[PDB]
Amino acid sequence: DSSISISAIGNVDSPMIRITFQNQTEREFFLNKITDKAKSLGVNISTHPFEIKEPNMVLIKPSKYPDNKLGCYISKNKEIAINFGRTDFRDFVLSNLGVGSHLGTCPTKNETGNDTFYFHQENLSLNGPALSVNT
Repeated sequence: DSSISISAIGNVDSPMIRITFQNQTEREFFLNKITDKAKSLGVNISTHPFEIKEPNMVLIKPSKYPDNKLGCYISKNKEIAINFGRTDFRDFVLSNLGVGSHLGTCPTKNETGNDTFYFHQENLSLNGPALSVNT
């Protein structure tokens, strides 16, 4: 069992993604991948938006202009959105979480929102039930 749980949590102003792994080693495996990828793309994730929490969790913290462009926010049509800075970084993170593009909207490379994933409302809502991926 290497399943991952994904929830949207918090409040409208400060929404976050909670990613829960089966154990700390699986969490570390994921983190190593994304930190390695971000550095190559020049996306600065040194302290934002990912943050570990005990046990077994990685949070994606809120975006907040001007402090931080990356992170979670509620879109204008009430979808849970995540800004990843660069389209290749978005695609990499989603793939390595087992979040298929069919679960939301993933604007392509040269489109507005190319850096962002939006979950369909029916798939994920704020303080709603979790999704199980990589099952």
